[PDB]
Order: sequence, then structure tokens, then C-alpha cells
Amino acid sequence: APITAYSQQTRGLLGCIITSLTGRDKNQVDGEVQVLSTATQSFLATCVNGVCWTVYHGAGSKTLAGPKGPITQMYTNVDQDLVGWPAPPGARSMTPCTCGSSDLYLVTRHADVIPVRRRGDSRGSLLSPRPVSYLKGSSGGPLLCPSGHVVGIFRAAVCTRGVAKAVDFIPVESM
Amino acid sequence: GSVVIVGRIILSG
Ligand SMILES: O=C(N[C@H]1CCCCCCC[C@@H]2C[C@@]2(C(=O)NS(=O)(=O)C2CC2)NC(=O)[C@@H]2C[C@@H](OC(=O)N3CCc4ccccc4C3)CN2C1=O)OC1CCCC1
Ligand SMILES: [Zn+2]
Repeated sequence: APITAYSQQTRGLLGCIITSLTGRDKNQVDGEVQVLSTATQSFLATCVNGVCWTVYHGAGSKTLAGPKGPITQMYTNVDQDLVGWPAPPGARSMTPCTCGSSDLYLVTRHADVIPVRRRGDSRGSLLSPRPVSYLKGSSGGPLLCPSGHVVGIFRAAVCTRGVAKAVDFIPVESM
Repeated sequence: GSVVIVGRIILSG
């Protein structure tokens, strides 16, 4: 699967503190994966079927800054560590996976696409182990099948003595 | 405060 990724920053920190306080986003949203930030931590979101989905341990119950004001969380499932907002116009939704393939590809905030082997509903193993510091801030990022459809979003790193060896994720069916 | 879209990840292939 020749899946690649490229990260584009659309905002600085000053513009982030300001847009955070107001709740009003002037910018035009594009893409399927969004890079999110509260002023103090940064993580990912994936738009699937109308909703911008991310992790609770990242977003909390916070509103998302939108074109015409703060967008309230329509969906919150603390049991699953999942939140969603209705996607702002411009944010294209990804197509949920069909092939039921077990060969997955995790997209990180650093625009890398990591091969992952599915082990259960919520579990896949990293074919190559990764440093913990390398994966931090990538929760909410999608796991894609070889054709390129969403099977879930990254939730937690499964570690073996300080090094990530597997990923735990929220399946698409859960959303 | 709100959560803010500060960037995006463009996918390909
Ligand atoms: O607890 C962990 N592992 C920790 C390891 C922490 C070290 C940092 C690893 C790095 C990468 C990892 C994706 C990530 C992250 O980047 N978060 S972030 O920086 O974007 C943050 C938003 C700003 N999530 C994490 O850091 C999670 C958060 C915390 O776990 C949760 O809050 N979970 C644990 C998973 C889970 C599963 C079911 C229901 C609720 C929950 C809630 C520990 N974590 C973890 O991932 O693994 C358990 C749970 C699943 C299998 C065993
Ligand atoms: Zn598929």
C-alpha cells in the first residue's frame, strides 16, 4: 500500500491561544486528518461520516473552535475515550474500511505511515517497535487498511519496557 | 478554552 502523508501547519501558538479563547476559527478547514491543540497539548483528529473524532484524554469535553463560533461536542463516550464534533464545512470524511484486512497503517502527527498488524478488535502490533516519545501526540490519528480506508483511530501505546510495541485503537464500528 | 485545528495531515496513495 503506497500510502504516504504530509503535515501542514495552519496556525502558530499566538493564533492558537487567541482562537482557543474565542471559540471562533477564521481559517478554512481542509483534509481528513486534523492536527488539534488546546493551548497546552496537541493531538490528532479524524473526520469519519460527518464527525470530527478524537480522544477524550486529549479533548476532554471541550468545544471545538468553528467558523460561526464554538462547536459543542455532539458525541462523548468516556468509556471508550472517544469524543466527536460535527465536522466543520471543508473537512472531508474518510470512507470506513471494507476489505476487512488485518494489514494496517497508522498515520502519525509527523506524517509517517507505520505498518501495524491487527490482533483483535482494538489491537495491532507495530512491525517495527517505536520510541514512546515518537508516538506522543498522535492519538486520534487513523489506522488505515491497504486500500486506504479508516478502521479506527489511535488511542494508546502498548509498551514493553519503555518502547512501544503495539497500538490500542478505537474501531470505526464504535464511532 | 476551545480545541483548535492548528494544522492538517494530507494523505496520499
Ligand atoms: O495506557 C496505556 N498506554 C499509555 C502509554 C503512555 C505513554 C505515552 C505513549 C504515547 C502515545 C499514545 C497515543 C497516546 C498519545 O499520544 N496521547 S497524546 O499525547 O495525544 C494526549 C492527548 C494529549 N495516548 C496516550 O498517551 C494514552 C492516554 C492514557 O490512557 C488513557 O487515558 N486511556 C487508556 C486507554 C483506554 C482504553 C479504554 C478506555 C479508556 C482508555 C483511556 C495513557 N496512554 C497510553 O497510551 O496502554 C494501556 C491501554 C491500552 C493498552 C494498555
Ligand atoms: Zn479496507
